[PDB]
Amino acid sequence: SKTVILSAARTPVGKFGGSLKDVKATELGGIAIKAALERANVAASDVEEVIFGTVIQGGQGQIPSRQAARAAGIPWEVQTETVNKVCASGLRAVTLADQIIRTGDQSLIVAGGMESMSNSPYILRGARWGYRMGNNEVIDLNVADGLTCAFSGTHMGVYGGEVAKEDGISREAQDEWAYRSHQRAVSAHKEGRFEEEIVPVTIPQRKGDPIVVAKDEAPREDTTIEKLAKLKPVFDKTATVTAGNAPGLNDGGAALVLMSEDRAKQEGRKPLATILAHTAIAVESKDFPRTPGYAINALLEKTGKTIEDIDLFEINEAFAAVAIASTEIAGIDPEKLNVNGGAVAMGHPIGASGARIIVTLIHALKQRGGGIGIASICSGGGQGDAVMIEVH
Amino acid sequence: SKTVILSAARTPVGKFGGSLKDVKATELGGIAIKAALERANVAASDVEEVIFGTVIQGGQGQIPSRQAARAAGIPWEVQTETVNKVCASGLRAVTLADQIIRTGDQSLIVAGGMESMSNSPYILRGARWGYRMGNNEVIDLNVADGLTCAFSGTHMGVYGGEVAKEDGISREAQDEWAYRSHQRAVSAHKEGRFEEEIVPVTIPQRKGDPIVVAKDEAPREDTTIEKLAKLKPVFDKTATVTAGNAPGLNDGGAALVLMSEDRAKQEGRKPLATILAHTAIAVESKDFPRTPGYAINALLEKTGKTIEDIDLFEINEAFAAVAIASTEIAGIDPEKLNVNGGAVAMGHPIGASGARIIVTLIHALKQRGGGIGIASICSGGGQGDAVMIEVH
Amino acid sequence: SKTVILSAARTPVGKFGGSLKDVKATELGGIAIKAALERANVAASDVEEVIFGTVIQGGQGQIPSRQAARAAGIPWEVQTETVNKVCASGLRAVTLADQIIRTGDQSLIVAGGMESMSNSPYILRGARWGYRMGNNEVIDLNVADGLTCAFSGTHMGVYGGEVAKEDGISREAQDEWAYRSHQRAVSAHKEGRFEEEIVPVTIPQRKGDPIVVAKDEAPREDTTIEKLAKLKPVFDKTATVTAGNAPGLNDGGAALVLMSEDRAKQEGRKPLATILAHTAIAVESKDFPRTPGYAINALLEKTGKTIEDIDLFEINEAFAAVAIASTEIAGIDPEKLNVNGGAVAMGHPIGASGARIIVTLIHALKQRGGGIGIASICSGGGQGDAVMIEVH
Amino acid sequence: SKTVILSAARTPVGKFGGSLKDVKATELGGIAIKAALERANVAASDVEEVIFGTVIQGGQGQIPSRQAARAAGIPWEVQTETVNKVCASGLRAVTLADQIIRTGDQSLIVAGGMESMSNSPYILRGARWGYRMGNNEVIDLNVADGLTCAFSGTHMGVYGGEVAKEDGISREAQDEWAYRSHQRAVSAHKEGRFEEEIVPVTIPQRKGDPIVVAKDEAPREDTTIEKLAKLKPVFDKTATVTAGNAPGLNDGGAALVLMSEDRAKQEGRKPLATILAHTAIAVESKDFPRTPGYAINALLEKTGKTIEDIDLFEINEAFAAVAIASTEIAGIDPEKLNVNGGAVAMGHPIGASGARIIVTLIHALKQRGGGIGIASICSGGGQGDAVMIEVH
Repeated sequence: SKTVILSAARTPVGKFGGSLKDVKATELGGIAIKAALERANVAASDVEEVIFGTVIQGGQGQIPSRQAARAAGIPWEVQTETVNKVCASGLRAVTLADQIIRTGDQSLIVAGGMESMSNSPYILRGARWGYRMGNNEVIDLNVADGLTCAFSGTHMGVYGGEVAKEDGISREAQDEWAYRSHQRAVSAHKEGRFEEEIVPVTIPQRKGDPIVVAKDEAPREDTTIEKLAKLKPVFDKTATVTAGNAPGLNDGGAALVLMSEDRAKQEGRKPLATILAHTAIAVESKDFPRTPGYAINALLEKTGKTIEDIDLFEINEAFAAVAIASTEIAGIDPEKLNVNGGAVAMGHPIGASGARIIVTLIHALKQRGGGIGIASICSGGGQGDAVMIEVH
Repeated sequence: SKTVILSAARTPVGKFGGSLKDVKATELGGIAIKAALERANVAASDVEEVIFGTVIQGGQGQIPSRQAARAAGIPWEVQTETVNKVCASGLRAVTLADQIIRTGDQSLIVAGGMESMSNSPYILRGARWGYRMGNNEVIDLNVADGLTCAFSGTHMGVYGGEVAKEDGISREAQDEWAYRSHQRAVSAHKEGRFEEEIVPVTIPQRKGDPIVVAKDEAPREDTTIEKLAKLKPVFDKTATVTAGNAPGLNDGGAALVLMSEDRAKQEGRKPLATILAHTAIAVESKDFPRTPGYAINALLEKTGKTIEDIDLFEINEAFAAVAIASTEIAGIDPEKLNVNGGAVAMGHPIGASGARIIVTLIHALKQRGGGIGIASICSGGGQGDAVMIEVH
Repeated sequence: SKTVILSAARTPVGKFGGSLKDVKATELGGIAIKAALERANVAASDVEEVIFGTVIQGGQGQIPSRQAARAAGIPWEVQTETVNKVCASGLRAVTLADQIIRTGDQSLIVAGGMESMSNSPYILRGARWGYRMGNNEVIDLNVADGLTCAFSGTHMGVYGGEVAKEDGISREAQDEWAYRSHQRAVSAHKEGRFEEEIVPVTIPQRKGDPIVVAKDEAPREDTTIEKLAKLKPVFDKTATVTAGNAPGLNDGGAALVLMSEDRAKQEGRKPLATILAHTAIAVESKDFPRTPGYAINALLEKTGKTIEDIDLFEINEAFAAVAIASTEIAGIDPEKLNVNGGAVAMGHPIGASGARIIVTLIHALKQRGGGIGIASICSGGGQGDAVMIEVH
Repeated sequence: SKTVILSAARTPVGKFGGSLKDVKATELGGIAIKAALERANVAASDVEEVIFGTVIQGGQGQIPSRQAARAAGIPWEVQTETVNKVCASGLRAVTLADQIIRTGDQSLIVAGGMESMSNSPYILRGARWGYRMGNNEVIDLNVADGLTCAFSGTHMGVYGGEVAKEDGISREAQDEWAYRSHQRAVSAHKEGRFEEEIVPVTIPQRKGDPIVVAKDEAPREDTTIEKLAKLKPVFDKTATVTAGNAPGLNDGGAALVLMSEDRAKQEGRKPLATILAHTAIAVESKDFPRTPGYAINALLEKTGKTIEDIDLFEINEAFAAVAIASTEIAGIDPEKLNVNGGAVAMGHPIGASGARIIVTLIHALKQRGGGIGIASICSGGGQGDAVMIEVH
């Protein structure tokens, strides 16, 4: 009747063309799943279902979730499906696992998300039946399937900047949040607050010692307000959104081991956390950046809780302006938001981020002596999802 | 509270480059969803979730389930996700909807699947970071993401012929099943047995009046054993699988409206069917054609039923050899299998087929005065899914 | 000290994607060369040099002239080079052969041109070193290398329409010339005036009798002023140039056998024609359509002849407006211009047209009892070439 | 009236993806032409014709010779054509200019060649009319149009290794020649023997000051027999040709200013060289590496000279084995061959090399107090061209 989280692991997040560029999305998923199973002390052969999110499926091959499962050493006999809720994919994987466990149909599920935006292909839409004559387009699949609205063709970053302008969020407020996101991510790394959650990625090397990637690539200790203030708007000349106050494109994987509260008791397992509730809302595509505060308010109404009952928040930083506006919409103390840093500093590997923020939330709550947390994420197409957890 | 099915609708299935070539997958999904809502007498704004399957997501744009929902006239405020379980996607959308309704989290869900194999793009894996020198491959995304194993690169048709050979299923038995599949589909079309389930597709033209597609394109009244016996093996020169005794590539959409049994009773609705139970199994990728008989045997074990308790079966005809072998494994009377024809005749629009066979099963049971049916489908990667329904 | 033409042959001209679509440019060249050698009664092994024009060389393979030579049965021991003077390529092949013969370095040369605009590839300019991110272009090589200015990117048809507007050539005058070009080409075919020059193309057929293409595909007996007047401008909304009063894209080959006047006497050969003189001029790229009248005036000044000394003209119909304006610039009786039709009706297979108009000129002069002719052609990049011949 | 050479200039040769990667072929041609005009003290507006070679024309835009002419500051009013004789293109441009000047038709021509193998595109042969289904090839245009036989598809390097084997030229002899080619090119650069012929390329930067490229990139002072002997065969596992004893792919331009002997005397010019004679031969495509010795023997027969009458030779080093074998066939003293290095060290920018070896021969003769030289080059498709010059 309730689902517990036994474990939660994430790869470091790599920059576009960076540290993880030679690692497939399914291999990043595999690494995070394998670490999650080891930390849970759960046998790969006892997993009943693998539910995994990824957005840019084109060119990843049949059922990417199954490739991630096999790369983790989960046997062929374990069922799986791949889910796509754009930026929310990795979080909806976890909330679907919760719903299936709650039916009693399964009691042990691996859920999470992966993305290698470095490795997305280019596509040709007219090569099958023929262009016949005239120049046409060769299409960046990250842009076509992940970063632009299927209805308007408008970049997600244009919508982020339109919402910041309508919310009255200044360029300077966005840059101050970007600075604090970097400084919190850098401090979290240096002070050992990401050592527990991260599973390093080992990349075999011809020349000698393998490359071990153990640190988030994108956070910068030398970030300053003065440097951020010099950047030009990146999606729209009239706007306040820059390369500095919004995440770029990234690579990463994250995974959680979920079990029914009953089975966990029977096996003498101490859960990392309990899933208390989740909810999702949907709006027009252009309003997607507004959804995290709305999803939190809906989840508080559903659970009969208020904002003061929550110890920590993770709101995925799709734009600095989203963190800022969600604060005002939900009445959140910013000191309780994204306390180890967020996507502006860390990156937004879109199919992974929903799972990545839950991994981060669990460890941040544990670091602060446990309590109630909410993870909330907006997604392309106009959705918002939120999950409430208790860390003991 | 069990889940009931209020309505079930499908487009006609088109041939590759055929009658539905100018229609997007998401538009075929929209047409099926809108027909299912009208037949259920359900307002589009009362839908609480859309769960939709599609396999070749590359180039379809952000979250294709959302595109299909909007094309049906479902408002922005309705949540959605896109699921990928290769050939089983459209059936897993339905069984996930059943699981979510059984939690009480939602009471009214649209589920189904879509595919436009005619409109899948070509991809370039090296165009992003450069080929540097030497010739390389321009890749058919139906082949890369749908029709070849992610682990070996082997075509699904090679695995179908390998299993047919190991099962001792002759070329002649496969051609006989292919012939009966065509005769049954042609007879169903001619005798009015697909009129109820089909929603015609209207295609506006660059010239005069719109073209109305109201019939499955692939079944052939002129099918003969003589022609089938002359065809060459298509996937492997030593093998028994041909273009005639296996489906080719296809386009189509299918959708069902699901409601809690309690909400249906509350609104005074007469359900079209009840979902009794479902299960899934998984094996090594190369064994995928063996799964439908095993999924059926597992589902009977789970429900404490025997093969004699089931009135009709729909086993997706991934190969004629899968229908034949599944019959032996589950002990099925072939007169109760695919009685209005199956994929060898009708086609295999991969992300839609799992929903399409449920739509067909429901109507085939209604045509015999109701009863208990099982729909079972194998999928790329080595999975098998089965659902048991009751039609009143 | 003078060059004679022993023979002159051309394939029919095919429409884009039409009758010759399955024939490579080098095979069209081969067919025209082989016919020219047969009609000259010259052994393939006695040819000393092959000079062949083609504009869209990309994807044709190493030295296309050598492929055409070998397809004609000319042995490996015969030297060759491929020339590119855009639309003038096939004519400059012949005038270069004249210059080489005049040195005494060679005495027997095959010259002409070929083009298969049906078979030109598409290209990717960034796939080698990588697009990195963002959408880019897949490029029609006919557009990039043949039909647009290398300096401005402007289509040749935009320049044609700007020159017609500045010369004061009406839409109605252009349509009247297009009508007369069609009616003259249709009459030439029906009345046997193209039977001598054409070598049919034989395309082998699985099903039975081969396809023999023996007729120019594009001329239309049902062309009318009323039909032409309804077309919309095709390169530029403000312009008078349409799909009807300018050639499209085409396929074809043409070839001439050239010999020194001395060797022809020694071998007892009756030349078809003598090359008297040639010249070329160059202007800015946008003024290319002006050049044919200027080239004719320069060739008359060079030879001490006047317009009344010339019996027949061939001016390649790059636009109907070019034929009309060249008439006024050179003082030409239109009754002596393009008398068997021209490119508006027949097509413009760009690397062949310069050779094709010389083939046509020779046979038209022969039909009218011999005399002096000039062939003149404008070319992309701003050039004009003219050659004066005598048919005995 | 013979033809004289007033000036001869080349860019440095760049490595594939190296120092000249950001410079178009036509810009390298322009730089060489402008330097040749300045060194000849010839006004750009007095040039009467530009004959320029380039092999990978695909994607370079209309008539690349015209682009190179305009980039040099030659006015629109100067006629031009682009020539393709594969590897011999830049040399055939020069010998065609000689032939045209010998007619008296023109008295002042710029000739030469260019190639940017770094910037050649990739092509799609089926994108126009459609792939329909199945994977296909994205094609490197350097491979398709420059480096493979149009008839067999076999790499030029397979033919070079086949001829080396049949000629009995050991792996060790080829590596010894490779070593001497590097030592000679390095010594020529260090001792000032390329300062006169090179025109540096200035490349404006997206950052600070322009980069000046003034040295050939490919020669290596660190070349050893030890390293050469460890390399694996590159084109064929049984063969003796490696990445070390054959040139790779390269970028460069070269240009010469040619004038009638009579006009040079009239203007009181001191010619840099006189063209005495040239000839060409042709063989089967697979025999192309055998041609330079045969072209030399034919040119000696034509001029009534013997090998003892020639002071220096430039034989383009298509393979080290071609230099060695050509030496045996013509009876050349190797101390008189490629004395400032050759293509194994310097690179093989295919459409420029034939002009580049003439530029180098002229300067190498001037450095030894003048005399008679022969430049000889083999080319893809089975040709060999040789020109004899006298430097005063």
